[PDB]
Amino acid sequence: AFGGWLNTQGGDFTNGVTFINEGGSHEENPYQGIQIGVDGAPNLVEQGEVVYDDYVFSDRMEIPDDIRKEYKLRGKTFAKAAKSAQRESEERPNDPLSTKGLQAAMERIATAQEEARQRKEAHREG
Amino acid sequence: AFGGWLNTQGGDFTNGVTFINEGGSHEENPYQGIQIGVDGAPNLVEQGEVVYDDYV
Amino acid sequence: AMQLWVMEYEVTGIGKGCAMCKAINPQQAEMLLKSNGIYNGSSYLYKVTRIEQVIVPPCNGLMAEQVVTYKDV
Amino acid sequence: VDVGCAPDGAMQLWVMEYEVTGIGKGCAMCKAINPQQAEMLLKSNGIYNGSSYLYKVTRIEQVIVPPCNGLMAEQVVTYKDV
Amino acid sequence: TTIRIQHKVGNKLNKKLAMGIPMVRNLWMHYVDWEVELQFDEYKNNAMAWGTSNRNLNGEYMNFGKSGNAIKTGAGIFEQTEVANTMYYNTFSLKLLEDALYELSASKLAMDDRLFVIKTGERGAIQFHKEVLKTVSGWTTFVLDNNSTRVVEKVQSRLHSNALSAGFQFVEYKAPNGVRVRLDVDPFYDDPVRNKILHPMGGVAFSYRYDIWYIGTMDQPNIFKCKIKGDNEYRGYQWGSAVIHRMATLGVCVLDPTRTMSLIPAILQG
Amino acid sequence: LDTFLNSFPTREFEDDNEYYWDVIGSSRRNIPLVEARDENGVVVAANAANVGVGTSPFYLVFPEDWFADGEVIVGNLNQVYPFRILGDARMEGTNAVYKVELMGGNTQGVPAERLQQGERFSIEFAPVEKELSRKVGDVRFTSPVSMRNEWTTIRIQHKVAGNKLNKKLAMGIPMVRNLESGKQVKDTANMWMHYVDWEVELQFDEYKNNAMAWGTSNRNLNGEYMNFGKSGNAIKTGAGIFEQTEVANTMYYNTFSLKLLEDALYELSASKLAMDDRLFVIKTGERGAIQFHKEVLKTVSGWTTFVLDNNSTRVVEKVQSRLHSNALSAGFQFVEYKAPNGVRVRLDVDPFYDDPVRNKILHPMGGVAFSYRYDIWYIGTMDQPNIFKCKIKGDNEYRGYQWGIRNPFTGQKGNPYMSFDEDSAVIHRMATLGVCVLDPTRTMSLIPAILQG
Amino acid sequence: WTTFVLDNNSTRVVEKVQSRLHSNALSAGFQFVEYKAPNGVRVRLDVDPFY
Amino acid sequence: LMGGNTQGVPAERLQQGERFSIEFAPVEKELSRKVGDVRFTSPVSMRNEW
Amino acid sequence: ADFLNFPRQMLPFSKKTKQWRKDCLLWANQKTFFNYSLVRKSVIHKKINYDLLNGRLHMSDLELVLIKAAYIPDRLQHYPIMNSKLNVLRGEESKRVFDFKVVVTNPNAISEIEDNKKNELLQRLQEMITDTSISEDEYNIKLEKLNDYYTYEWQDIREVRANELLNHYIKEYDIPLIFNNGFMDAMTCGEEIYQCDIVGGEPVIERVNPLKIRIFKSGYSNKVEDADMIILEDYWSPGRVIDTYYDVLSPKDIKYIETMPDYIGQGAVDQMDNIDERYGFVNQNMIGDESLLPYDLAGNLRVLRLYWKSKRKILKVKSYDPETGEEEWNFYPENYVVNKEAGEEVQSFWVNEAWEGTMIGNEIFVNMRPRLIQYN
Amino acid sequence: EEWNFYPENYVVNKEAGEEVQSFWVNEAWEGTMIGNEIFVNMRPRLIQYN
Amino acid sequence: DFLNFPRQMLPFSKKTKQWRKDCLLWANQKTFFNYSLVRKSVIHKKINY
Amino acid sequence: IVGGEPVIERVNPLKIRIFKSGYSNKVEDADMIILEDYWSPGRVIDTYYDVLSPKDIKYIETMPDYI
Amino acid sequence: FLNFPRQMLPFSKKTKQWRKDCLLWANQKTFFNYSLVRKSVIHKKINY
Amino acid sequence: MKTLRTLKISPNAPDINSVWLYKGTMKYFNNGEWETIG
Amino acid sequence: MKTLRTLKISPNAPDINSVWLYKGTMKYFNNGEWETIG
Amino acid sequence: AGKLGKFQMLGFQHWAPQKATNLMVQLLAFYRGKS
Ligand SMILES: [Mg+2]
Repeated sequence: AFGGWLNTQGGDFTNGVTFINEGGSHEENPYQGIQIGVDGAPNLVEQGEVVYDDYVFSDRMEIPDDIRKEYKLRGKTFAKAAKSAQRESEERPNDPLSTKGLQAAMERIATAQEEARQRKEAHREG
Repeated sequence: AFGGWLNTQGGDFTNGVTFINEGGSHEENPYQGIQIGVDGAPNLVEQGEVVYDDYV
Repeated sequence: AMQLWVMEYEVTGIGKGCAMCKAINPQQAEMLLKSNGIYNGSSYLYKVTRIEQVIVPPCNGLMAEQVVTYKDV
Repeated sequence: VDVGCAPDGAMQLWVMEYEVTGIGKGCAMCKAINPQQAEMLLKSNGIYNGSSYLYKVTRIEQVIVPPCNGLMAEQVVTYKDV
Repeated sequence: TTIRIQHKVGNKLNKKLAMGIPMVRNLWMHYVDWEVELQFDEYKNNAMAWGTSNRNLNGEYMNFGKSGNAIKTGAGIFEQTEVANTMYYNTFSLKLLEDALYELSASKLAMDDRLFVIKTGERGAIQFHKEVLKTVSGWTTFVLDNNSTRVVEKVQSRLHSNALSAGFQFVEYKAPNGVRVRLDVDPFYDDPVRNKILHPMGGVAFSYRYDIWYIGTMDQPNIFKCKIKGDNEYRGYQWGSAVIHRMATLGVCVLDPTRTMSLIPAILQG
Repeated sequence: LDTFLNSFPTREFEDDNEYYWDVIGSSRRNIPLVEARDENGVVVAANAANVGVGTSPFYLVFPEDWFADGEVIVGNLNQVYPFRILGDARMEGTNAVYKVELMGGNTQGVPAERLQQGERFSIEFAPVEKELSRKVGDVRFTSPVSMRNEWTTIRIQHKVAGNKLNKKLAMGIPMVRNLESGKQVKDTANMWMHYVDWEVELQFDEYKNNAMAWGTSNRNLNGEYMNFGKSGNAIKTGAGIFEQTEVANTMYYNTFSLKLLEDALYELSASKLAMDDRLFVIKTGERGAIQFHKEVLKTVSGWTTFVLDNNSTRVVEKVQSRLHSNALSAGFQFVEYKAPNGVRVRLDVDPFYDDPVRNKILHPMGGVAFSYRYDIWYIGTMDQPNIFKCKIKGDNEYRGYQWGIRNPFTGQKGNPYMSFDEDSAVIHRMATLGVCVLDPTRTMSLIPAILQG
Repeated sequence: WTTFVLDNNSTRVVEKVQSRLHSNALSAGFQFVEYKAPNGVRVRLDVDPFY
Repeated sequence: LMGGNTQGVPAERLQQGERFSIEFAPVEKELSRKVGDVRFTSPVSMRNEW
Repeated sequence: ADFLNFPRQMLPFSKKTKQWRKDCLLWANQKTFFNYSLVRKSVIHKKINYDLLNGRLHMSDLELVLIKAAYIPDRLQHYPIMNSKLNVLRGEESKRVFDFKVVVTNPNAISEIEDNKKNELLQRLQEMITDTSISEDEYNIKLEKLNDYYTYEWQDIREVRANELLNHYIKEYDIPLIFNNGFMDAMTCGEEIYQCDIVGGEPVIERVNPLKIRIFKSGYSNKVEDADMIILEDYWSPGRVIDTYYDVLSPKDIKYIETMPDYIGQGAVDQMDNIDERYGFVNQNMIGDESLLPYDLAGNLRVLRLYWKSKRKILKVKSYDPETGEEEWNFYPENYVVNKEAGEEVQSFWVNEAWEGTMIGNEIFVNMRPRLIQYN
Repeated sequence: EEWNFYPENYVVNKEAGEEVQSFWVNEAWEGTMIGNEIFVNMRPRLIQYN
Repeated sequence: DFLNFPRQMLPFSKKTKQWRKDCLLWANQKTFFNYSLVRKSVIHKKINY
Repeated sequence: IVGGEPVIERVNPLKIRIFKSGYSNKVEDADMIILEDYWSPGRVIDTYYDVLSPKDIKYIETMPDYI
Repeated sequence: FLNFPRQMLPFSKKTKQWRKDCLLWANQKTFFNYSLVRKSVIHKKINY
Repeated sequence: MKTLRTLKISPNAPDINSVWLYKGTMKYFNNGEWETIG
Repeated sequence: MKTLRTLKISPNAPDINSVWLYKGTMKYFNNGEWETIG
Repeated sequence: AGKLGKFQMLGFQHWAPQKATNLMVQLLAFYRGKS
């Protein structure tokens, strides 16, 4: 399926990043999403958003330029930013340094998404 | 990282002298320094100062 | 496979030329020019004018000279 | 091939191009002991050895004799070059 | 077309041997499994592309085999594509190429699909540069500057601060009504064993050949290689001595040869 | 000169004997024609009629048995006159004659002008029928010839008295050292023997590096060595870097011309190097770059179809100064020529070419004559080191002292084993060394003729 | 119209293209499609395959 | 004369002012004996007054 | 040939693209005429050793020959008196004891880090059993199943697993036979080599034929592990290349497996279409009067695996614990940005990385990537 | 995520997130020829040693 | 010599009964090379037996 | 110490130069011991990864291909 | 250099070039030892 | 027809698109030959 | 070898690097003097 | 505008030291056959 997985030498080796494709958007899919799990119980995602460690990187927002220069992002979207920092550990899922290189880089795009979320929430009420 | 260490033969050998660099002063830092330890609990050091045996 | 032959030829309408072959008799040196020369597709353009063998015991001497002037063209 | 000439004993064959300044270009073939001697034969035994300063030699390249038959060297000075 | 090879012998040379002697100033074991599978690989490459038909207009073959049956050989790529839009020039001129490409495109092509890729040799790419350069030399209405063409640009060098470069090559010409004529080099036109007539401007005189395959769009391939389903290549070993037989059938097909235009120098004809 | 020699790698060898490396050509070849005979064996001349007029057999005499039983070979006009061979070669002594009829449907015959001596013939393919087909064709191979080089053994010697063991230098003038650079550097070591073994490893670095670079092989045309040592054996010398590089691409000149540097770097790498592999980087002197700058300046002045603006070449740049409100500067140089079809030429001025201590002939345009020499050391990539420094595995230089009662170098007072009875200590050091250039055709040079070859 | 120098920078008659043959590869070609006469007149074209 | 040279050096290369420098000091393989030697140099000084 | 090198390995990981890995394998196919090492004999010297044990006398080995027809009036009969000596030693190696157990070397050395990782395990086992047990019916059964693991230790759990893997696969694979054939390769070559990798998701061990492994770039090491570049060349079944590589083969590549025509594209043809004449030259240190084609007359496939140590840029990062004033060190890849204003200092290192690749036949380029089993 | 291996007859259940990829794998087949006119059991071998 | 077997990259529908019979008329009267890569010849083994 | 941890090797007796021992049967009495070997390029980077400069990695990288 | 560079030094004068001049000496003048309790290398190599 | 912009002072021949000046005579390139002015 | 891009019609000598045009002549700078053509 | 002979191709009928390189050397002064 190639999305965040390396299916070589007979086995299914992953780094944790969950590329969720083939669904469609939340309005295009009749189930309003993918429903990856029952935990909120309807955890719904779309064709673009990507999950690492139960944190969903949304594909609908964009990258503000003040949030781009600090934390040093590469993509134009928060989902596309996590789709670039995993490119080392996509081909090396079992490495000790690429695991630490992934968990550190996914924590930056996590805290970059929350600062864009908190700034949008503060600007909407104002 | 070369500050008071000898990273040689794959190991990290130090003499205890800790070069607390690359952060900045107490005023230009957002967290007022580097905050190496919690003991007064906000124990702050800057880019220039150097500690030995918890004496700065 | 015996001797060496230095030739002065004149390509008609195009210009002059100098050459050097290795042949047993100087008619065969014209064969190795008319068939292996640069004007193979126009092999009738060669009009050779002087063939002389490389006679060694001088070993310091010109064997072919051919200048092209500004008034010949 | 120990005939008795200056560079180590063997005969050396050279191809020379030039451009006679104000007159045109040409080809030249010579046996010589040095490539300096090859351009001193054009200034001595050439066509324009009287006006010896007009010879501007631009290439002096050696021919090595092959084992068997074949066209060794060729040089064309065409009219549209001149 | 059907081709066969053999070799009477195992890793060692045999009676057909050649030596290469270079002229400098001071003057293993052959893998017979690999030369037979290479010099039959090139027997099929010459049969597919450089093939000749030996049939009448009456259908009869003319050349008979060792068993009395007729040798069936079909035409190659360079014999099927040399039946239409093929010209033999003595001197290259853009007056002939920009007009032959236009009348082929004034009567066959719409104005958007007029992209002609000249697949030519290496020395024929220099011949295409110099004759576009003489065409630009006669465009005296527009003066050409280094600001647009940039034949003299600035590169960084240690020797001088303001250090220039020089060099350019025309590789395209755009005739009126949108005839865009590109250029690339196939390496097989400079083939020193196959091409024996030498051109006066350096090369092997087959490099100076311009071939326009792929005229327009078709909705299918025009030129392709034919093959038999299953496995059409054979092999065989006859032991005494050991004779490494191989046999194969092949074919090429040009559906519309009026959709292939070629320029050959006239010294390679007749 | 030593920085230039360390830009080449080093190979390790087992012996000091001769070493050889074997070069190879192609397996594909065309064969020149000798003679063509008609149906009954009568030779065809140029003023004759056509030969294979009604698909009638005829002959082709070739100087070597190269072609096979049922192949199709072609003349100078490929695919127009296809010649199917009939039967194996009949050997007329060394030659080979084939029975041959036309193949590609030709019903008028081959012209008599297409069957002359000198015409080349190459194999295309070997066709058969569909039914009851018999064996045809053959397979050809190719062979290696060898190249050859050998080694050169140098030596040094210096003698001091035994009085100089710990002789302190009371420096009236400060004692200087000779550097490898040529500079006299100052030193402050008060002992004399520090300036004795430093000038003998200065000098041994100068002896090796002139033997590796500047070599003269003294093997004769008859394979003999005429220069004999003091003991009676032959002093054998192997070629250096600058003798192995000139054996293939010999080129000499008086007047530099760019048209012959560009049409000879394209003749050798015509269809053998790819379009990205034709970067030819010229090593030259400082004055060789000025001569190269003028000839590109003379070349782009012939490009009259283009005009060369100030706005792009920037030969008159604006500068700021107190003398004027809009003050100008001036100066330009041509350092790169891009030939047609991917060939580029770049200048690398190296300080080795301008050394006036070894280079003594001056050029008429100033500077040493060795500055105007253009060398393209590396043409393309080779998959193995083309130029490398041959060094023997294990032959460390024998530091060897014979001495008497004192040794001023090692500093030994009192000797148990005496060579002789005098206050002396001599150094003897010697090195067996050579170089090798595998492909001197991958290296194009351009030498001024005033160096006299 | 020799009163005006018509340089190649404005018309882009010869314009640079990217090919594997050369790092600085050039093209050629142009076509006059329109001629604005004096006093308000413009002359355009409409090339029809009917003609 | 090394380099294998048989026909000697011309007499126009052997005149006054022709400069000569050390290249190297070659010996044979079997049973060599001592060659070559080592050179030294020394500086100068200057002066001034009031 | 006539143009290649080994590609530059001091690159960032983004520049090691699909062609760069393909250039490494196309270089590996060049070095197949050659097998030279500092502590190995030649392949001809090894292959003459085996055929003395398989009953072949090569008459060009014991003397100069001044034949090729197999008759003792012109040849020599061979009498296998060496086999009965080596068959004693491989009959005894089977009968020695095979109790190869993962042991804790210091079984009374329990640390706080070994105490922390044990508590993370039993908390994770406690988190599972609340989900599996449905409202106290078998929660008291799952509790007593893990109560006896409170007396275990962390080195005991890791020794239980490491023995539970080895006890199963010695009894499944018959690993005692593998080392018994590999002993026979060691008394004949002097070289005993084994490969362990993952195929089909399960681990496997196989003895490498010493006539088919090229151990490059070692440092007079007795060990084979210390090599930088290993090429394993063999002729596989077409079923084995789908037994191994089914999950990475494209539908283009299974048409080359099915219909397999002769090719010359394997580095023989250059970019300017030149054919390389030094491919059709096999050596005589590698073959003799007793190898590069993509397939065999038995209908097999040539599979060429290259293992090379590429170089990787990593970063050594010095940070501080927030709670205690203790410097700490970590290793991060080159795409890690250091969080300054935390005292975070960085130094960049270049570091080995085990890369692999596989060329099946002439076209099929498979598993060109960093080797996912890094023996870290 | 969980992985399953289905034959080509199985249609992909999209809109629930199923991504598919198509592999070619081995299959043990069997057949018997008795005499020359009897052809029997030309089928996949029914003991699949999976 | 090569083991020319029929085409196996088919869908399961196109493995019809003539295809299975064509795969099984590949085993009748075939002659091959006498000894395989790891096994001696049959005329060798019958001499031993 | 190699790789942070202790390691033990046996030394090839032909590839060790023991200087300045005073007629002593041991080797630890020596004042100058030189071990010259031909290490692999992978063992240079195992042992000296933290002390090689990026210039020195290039010299390991630009070494000529003697395979 | 003449001998091994002067070891009777203060620790601050043992700079980057003093250590390199020591190590360059071992590259050059350390091949020939009159070992007092060892055999020659050519003698030991014959024994192996 | 053909517009020339350059006048060269050279004893040798210039390029064909530039006017030859040499010691008192003027030549210009027309129809493959050097046509003199006088 | 010495290009003269411009031509200046003036009764005085205009410049070294331009071609002087008078009534019935056309002079140019050569050998340090003005040489007329024809 | 002229060539010069840099190689010559003859048949075999027209006719151990240490090794510098162990592989063969393809010269530039040779034509290479074209596939
Ligand atoms: Mg056509």
